[PDB]
Amino acid sequence: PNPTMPVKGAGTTLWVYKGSGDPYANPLSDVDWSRLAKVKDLTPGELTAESYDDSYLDDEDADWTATGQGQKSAGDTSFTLAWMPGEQGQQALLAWFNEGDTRAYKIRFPNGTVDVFRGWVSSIGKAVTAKEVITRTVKVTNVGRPSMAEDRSTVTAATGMTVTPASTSVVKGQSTTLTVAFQPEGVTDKSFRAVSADKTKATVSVSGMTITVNGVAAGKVNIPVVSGNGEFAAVAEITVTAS
Amino acid sequence: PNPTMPVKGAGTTLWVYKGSGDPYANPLSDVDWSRLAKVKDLTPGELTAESYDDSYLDDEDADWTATGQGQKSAGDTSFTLAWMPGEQGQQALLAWFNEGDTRAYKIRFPNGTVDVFRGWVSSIGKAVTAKEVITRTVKVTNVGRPSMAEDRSTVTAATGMTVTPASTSVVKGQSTTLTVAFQPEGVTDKSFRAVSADKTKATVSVSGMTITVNGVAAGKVNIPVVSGNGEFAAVAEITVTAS
Amino acid sequence: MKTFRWKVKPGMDVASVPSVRKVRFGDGYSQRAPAGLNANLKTYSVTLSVPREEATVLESFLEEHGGWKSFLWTPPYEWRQIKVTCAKWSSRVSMLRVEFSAEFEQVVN
Amino acid sequence: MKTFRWKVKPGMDVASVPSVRKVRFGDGYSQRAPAGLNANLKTYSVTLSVPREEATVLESFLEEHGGWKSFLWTPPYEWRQIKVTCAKWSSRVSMLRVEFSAEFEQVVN
Amino acid sequence: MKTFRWKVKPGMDVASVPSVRKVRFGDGYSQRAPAGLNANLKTYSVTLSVPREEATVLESFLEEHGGWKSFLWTPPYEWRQIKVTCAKWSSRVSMLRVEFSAEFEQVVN
Repeated sequence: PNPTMPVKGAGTTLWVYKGSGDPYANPLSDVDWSRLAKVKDLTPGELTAESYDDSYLDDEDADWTATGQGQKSAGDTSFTLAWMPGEQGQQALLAWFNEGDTRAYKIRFPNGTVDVFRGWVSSIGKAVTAKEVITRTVKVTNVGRPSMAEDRSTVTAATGMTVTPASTSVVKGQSTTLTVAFQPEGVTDKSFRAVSADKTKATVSVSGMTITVNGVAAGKVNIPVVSGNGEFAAVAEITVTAS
Repeated sequence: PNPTMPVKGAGTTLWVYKGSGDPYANPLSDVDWSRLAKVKDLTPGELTAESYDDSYLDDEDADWTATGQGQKSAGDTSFTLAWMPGEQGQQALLAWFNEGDTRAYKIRFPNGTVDVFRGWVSSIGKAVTAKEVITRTVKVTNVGRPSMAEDRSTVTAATGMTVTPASTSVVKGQSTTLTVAFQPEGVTDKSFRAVSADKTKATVSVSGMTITVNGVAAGKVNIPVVSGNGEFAAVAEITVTAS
Repeated sequence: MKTFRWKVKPGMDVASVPSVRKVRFGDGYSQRAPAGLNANLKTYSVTLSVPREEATVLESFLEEHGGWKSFLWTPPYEWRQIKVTCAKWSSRVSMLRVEFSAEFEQVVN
Repeated sequence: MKTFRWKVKPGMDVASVPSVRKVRFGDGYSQRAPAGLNANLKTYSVTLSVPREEATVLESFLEEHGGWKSFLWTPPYEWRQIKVTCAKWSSRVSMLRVEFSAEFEQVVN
Repeated sequence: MKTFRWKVKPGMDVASVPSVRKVRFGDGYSQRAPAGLNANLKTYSVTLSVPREEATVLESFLEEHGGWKSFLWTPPYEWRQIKVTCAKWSSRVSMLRVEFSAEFEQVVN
């Protein structure tokens, strides 16, 4: 469950809220959530927006049209799933359609991250064919703003900038390793770059979360290492001998 | 990179502006920019221009219609990229869509060229299916005037940077200055940034080629200076006395 | 100056409405006479579209004439120079162009 | 306050209608005079669109003059500052914006 | 009761039309005075959409006030409590909802 790398999207599940608390509060817990099993496929909502004209006569440079973002919509979420009329959850789905109330429903992704929306049923279909299991197709029109998985995400910048260099001699044809700790009390979410100070006696390669330093020419060389936008940095000095 | 010859197009990078300056000034720099990694598909918006009628009762040769260029619009830039909710640049994307402000974003091609637009996110989407990576789909509506790569047709490429510091004692209540020679035969289109290697003994402020170093605490302090995306960099040393 | 030197849009209206002396009571007999000597003077509902900079010149011309002070004009209808006055000339100022909507009532004096 | 600062988006309507004295003689002849002594005033049918929070400021500014009183404004037509009075300023409210319609009449006062 | 406690639809009109004393003959000099003391009282064209059951409560409120008997109201325009009266409030009764179209003329007494 790494929410910083791409995922294959298999194992995603779907639930509908059946409690009375705050669905947006704790969507990680599936206590008061009824699962819709046998989900054939799912098309999530499309968060769109409408534009307002932002062109005034008093403006200079009237050659290019200008706009601005207005209200935003939460789109419709569709999904088809195996038709099981005797299974509770489908009965709850038809009750949701008939009563027509606005209810919350969450989608659990195979990252540990969830996406909970809130809407009402606007379509209940069904495809009947031989040699293929009967499917029930549902469409939910969403209202208001939903809680994306990027809302529950957290960042950490606890200032743990540590640089451990080799700080030893290197020779022609060999290389040395430079290490940068990315543990501001462990958790981190940033990036960094490193480069030599001359590019005439030594070369650097920043990969594998390490720095490979190659002494093409002898002498004293320096390597700045700056993390992120420039929040923190360090300097390493490496000696290259004639031998 | 040969902008005078056709190029393939593998290695196109999308970036968004998090700085406060003018994004159109130096788009080549990646200093105040954040990369949108894992781009599955890209489609830059097409510039268009409406028409106005230009036919008049008085003119002859009325058998053929006439028209003239109206108002230009920078179109809609669309891109689908792998869904990584927990990495910065995608939470920034969702914040950009939610707030609705008009930020700048640039596209860098394997030519050393870059197209920079200004716009706001108008659509945010998802595509869930087993055996395929979950893809977040984004659409951006551009406003105002775009700065296409054809505007920049000179680029002197720089290829030179040196820094001479004071490298002398700094007393409390007084500050020193650092000199940065960035003149490979003078003409340049390239800027820099500098940072302190410890943030305790001395603090550096960089503005308008003026780098002021304050010796907050006594000892030997290091100031790395890196220019542009990280091709050139160097180190300066400053001594600070308690008295 | 004394000559409208601008070019009008295709759609332009030309009303005639001649002035005659007509006598008829109820549905009975009717008698018609040509009334005045200078027949009908027509009326040209005219529209123009000019860039935002020529608007000042056109409006300065029209406001200098100011309802009175007829000027010379060659309508593309009959291509014959006549004398006209303008009294309304409203304007609509779009982002890049401005559209004048005016009326030209032909005169004699 | 004195100066109108908010901008006008869509393309206003500029109406001139100069007042003249006109006498219609007999067979097609006429007599025309400028009636007044000082130019033509011109009026602007104008529309603003402003966020739901700036609408209160706009309404307060337009109320502080209250139909009478004149404020300075530089129309995006001739780009010369003039004195205007507004007496309608209707306003339609929306979800995130408010759209104002008004008739600014230029006055020599 | 004494407080309109319903929520209005997005599109709502606010006309102002201040009352002033204006003196002007022909196109000559003009004089303007602020007439009364309580400036302009505006006018809110308001529309509401309520289910078919709350229509009875809303109409009972409006008909109990019955043209006279101003009530307190907090418009989402300036968010400041005022006193208004309603005189027309037509209604359109759809299959599941009803739509009230009413006018609120702000008063003082």
